[PDB]
Amino acid sequence: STKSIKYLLFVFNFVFWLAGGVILGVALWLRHPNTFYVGIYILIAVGAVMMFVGFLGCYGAIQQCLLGTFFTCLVILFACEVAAGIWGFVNKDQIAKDVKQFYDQALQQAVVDDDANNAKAVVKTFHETLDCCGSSTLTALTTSVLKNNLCPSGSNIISNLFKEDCHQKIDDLFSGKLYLIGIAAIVVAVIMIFEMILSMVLSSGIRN
Ligand SMILES: CC(C)CCC[C@@H](C)[C@H]1CC[C@H]2[C@@H]3CC=C4C[C@@H](O)CC[C@]4(C)[C@H]3CC[C@]12C
Repeated sequence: STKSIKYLLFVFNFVFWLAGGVILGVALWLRHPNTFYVGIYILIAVGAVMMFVGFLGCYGAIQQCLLGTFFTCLVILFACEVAAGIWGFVNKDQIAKDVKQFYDQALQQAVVDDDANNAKAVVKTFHETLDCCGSSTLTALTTSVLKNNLCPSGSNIISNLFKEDCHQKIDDLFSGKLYLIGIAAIVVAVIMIFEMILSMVLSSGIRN
């Protein structure tokens, strides 16, 4: 094949193959009162989908069924994104309250149970991503005074009583910051159609 743009897809999907394997491997590490595990299995499914889809896309450099299956994977994923996009939009508070309950159970097990490497890693990343600590402003104090290894960066104890907690940012992420999720969703939508067109171009180009 003459076109090197077909050769680009191998590197692009191989990134998501390793990312799929890492996300799958990290999700299994977090697996190591079920709502916290309910959110963990979503990461297991996401990590497994990105692995086998990233497998077909990456291994598409070998050049077929393999490539044709990869194109069908992008079509079904695009239709499920539309379904998850419209439904997730109309139920924006349903998943928001579920992210709350996920964060609440993760924070409880991280503070009370000191041997919970999974609960700490989840809440710590939630803290570094949202600049929060504790569920309520009272939980911000209990976490900062006791389990300060969870609060993000060098945030002191006094700085958490005035800052907004995660139960404020989780809602603000879904309410005011829904434009951010819309961007990320469309970004996934435009890279799917871009890989879809480039997949049938590769199939029409590999014919020699
Ligand atoms: C389970 C729901 C509610 C959470 C959202 C899951 C999303 C973020 C996950 C699940 C499946 C994932 C996709 C799986 C396959 C591909 C094709 C690949 O070439 C680019 C990455 C891409 C497009 C992944 C993007 C992220 C993805 C869409």
